[PDB]
Amino acid sequence: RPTFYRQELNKTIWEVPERYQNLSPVGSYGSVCAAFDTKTGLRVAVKKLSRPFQSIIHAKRTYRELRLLKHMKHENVIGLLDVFTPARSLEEFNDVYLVTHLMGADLNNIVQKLTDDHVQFLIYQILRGLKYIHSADIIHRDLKPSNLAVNEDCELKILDFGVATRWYRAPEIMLNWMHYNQTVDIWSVGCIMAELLTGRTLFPGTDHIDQLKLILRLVGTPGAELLKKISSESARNYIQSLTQMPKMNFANVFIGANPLAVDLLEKMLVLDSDKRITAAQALAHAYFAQYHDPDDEPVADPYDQSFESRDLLIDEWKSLTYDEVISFVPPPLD
Ligand SMILES: Nc1ccc2c(NC3CC3)nc(-c3ccccc3)nc2c1
Ligand SMILES: Nc1ccc2c(NC3CC3)nc(-c3ccccc3)nc2c1
Repeated sequence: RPTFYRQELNKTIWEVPERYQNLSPVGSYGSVCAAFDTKTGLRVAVKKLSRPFQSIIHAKRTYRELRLLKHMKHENVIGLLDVFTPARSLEEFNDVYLVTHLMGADLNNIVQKLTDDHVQFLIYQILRGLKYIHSADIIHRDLKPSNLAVNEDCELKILDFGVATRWYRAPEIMLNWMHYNQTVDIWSVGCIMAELLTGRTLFPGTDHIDQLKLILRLVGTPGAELLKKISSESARNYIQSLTQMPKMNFANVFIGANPLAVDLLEKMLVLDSDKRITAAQALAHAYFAQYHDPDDEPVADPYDQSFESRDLLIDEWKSLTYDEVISFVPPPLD
């Protein structure tokens, strides 16, 4: 066990290993401090979870967050440098702190007027991380510029938790489809890419009804092939009742963009999610010609999501979390 030290940071009592020095609050789910990690000489983010075990729901979320972070080992996905608690046993375990690399800024923070070459590289790395995430049978579901961290070097990582979420949300989620799949995240990337190319939010809906309206304006109203797959009578009838909007020609919307970027946008922003390009397929698209390497786009180890279907007591989730803190193995130095 390391020596721990205590301090007050903007209302909170932080108790951290001596390893982490010069804590400096950066934002407040829980709050975050920048720190110097004396073990590596790198700046790190230390996140103290707020009330991690205060309900069955908080408790399972805490476990979920730790399981996910522990799993991610990819250059374009946030990973866990450390997890620790000041507690010496399960019985006094009440606090969890998570340590990750400190990233420069978020993609929202860097959006003024982006060059096509920057767009290629940034979207490439998003798709590379998503390939990896999706290969674990995980759906991010909340991809938006504030959940993407970027270095000054333009290196990007997808974050679990860092502008309205809805603006980036696939139409099938707004419509409450229970069986939406991983291409919801490709929809989101499409929305992000469009925004990077034009400097404007592609769909700034004021709410979900407005959001779908703006969406169908561009992608047009569902064809016969999509309608016959919609299990909800009310939703199909609603969809079918709207004024028929033809799909816009994207060349006439993203005027002057690289035609390859326009073409990839066409394959991402397909209304029918069964026809949307996957992350793995997007990577091989011609737009990423100067970056794509089929031998350096790895997939993830399988991830056991079976706890998701379990209903456990608070102390059991809390105990499973403690087990995960105890079994944590630091990533290799350098
Ligand atoms: N195989 C599929 C493909 C796309 C689907 C989709 N897409 C949303 C219209 C854009 N929506 C729905 C659905 C089902 C119940 C209630 C509301 C929506 N199902 C879909 C099934
Ligand atoms: N007359 C109707 C009948 C059904 C509807 C429905 N059905 C989905 C199963 C919930 N969803 C929506 C809607 C519209 C915009 C954004 C999100 C959802 N509108 C409906 C309007």
